[PDB]
Amino acid sequence: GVQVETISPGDGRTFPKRGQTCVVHYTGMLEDGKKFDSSRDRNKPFKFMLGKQEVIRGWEEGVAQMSVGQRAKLTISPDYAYGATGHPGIIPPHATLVFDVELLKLE
Amino acid sequence: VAILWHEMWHEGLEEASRLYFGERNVKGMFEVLEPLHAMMERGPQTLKETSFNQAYGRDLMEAQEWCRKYMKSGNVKDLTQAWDLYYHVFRRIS
Ligand SMILES: CCO[C@H]1C[C@@H]2CC[C@@H](C)[C@@](O)(O2)C(=O)C(=O)N2CCCC[C@H]2C(=O)O[C@H]([C@H](C)C[C@@H]2CC[C@@H](O)[C@H](OC)C2)CC(=O)[C@H](C)/C=C(\C)[C@@H](O)[C@@H](OC)C(=O)[C@H](C)C[C@H](C)/C=C/C=C/C=C/1C
Repeated sequence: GVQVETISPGDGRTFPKRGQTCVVHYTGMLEDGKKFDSSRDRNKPFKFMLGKQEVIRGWEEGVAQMSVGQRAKLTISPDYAYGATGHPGIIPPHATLVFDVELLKLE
Repeated sequence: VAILWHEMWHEGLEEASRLYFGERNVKGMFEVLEPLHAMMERGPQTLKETSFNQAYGRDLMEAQEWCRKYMKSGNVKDLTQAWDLYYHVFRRIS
């Protein structure tokens, strides 16, 4: 599935609802720590609407159980991410992904 | 048919990103995008096409260039640079 490990706690009550827009900062890396993408390198947050299949399942289920302010470590199985095909040239086949993602606010 | 450039690029980009990101279809991605870039090439004929062009014209032309570079290089990195610009214009059109 996806494992969620807390780095810094959120307020414990403000969670995202389906259809809400989640504003996050993320740094993504392969399980060996090789970074492939980071919103912090760009200084601008990432937005996506929850429960719309805009993002991979691991993000949908992982971020859903985070509360505002919380910085967590998402360990995502290839099943909840890019699968056997992966993403050609970027993410290899059958890759477990690790995202450092902080839920900044809900809109 | 008659279509606003605002609307044409919105649905066009949604389609292209579905095909590339969702279905791994880069050939199909080129199919939907090329017509929209061709329309821009003949140039604005209304006030609404003129204002759209003034706002988003440079970004779209630059994105087409990164697609063009991908074509020669094989560097998937060049396609992502195109989509960075496409995402940018999309989220302003919305
Ligand atoms: C600069 C290049 O940057 C890319 C993102 C890169 C690509 C490669 C990835 C290593 C990565 O580096 O992200 C990455 O770190 C990462 O894996 N992410 C991005 C951050 C959120 C988690 C995950 C992800 O789900 O990406 C996903 C993943 C790649 C594809 C998803 C996966 C779930 C599927 O359900 C869906 O099927 C279609 C496609 C990409 C996105 O988050 C973007 C925003 C969203 C989409 C493309 C689709 O939802 C699309 O649907 C038609 C839309 O509705 C969008 C809004 C329409 C507009 C026009 C498209 C804009 C394109 C934006 C593209 C970018 C910013």
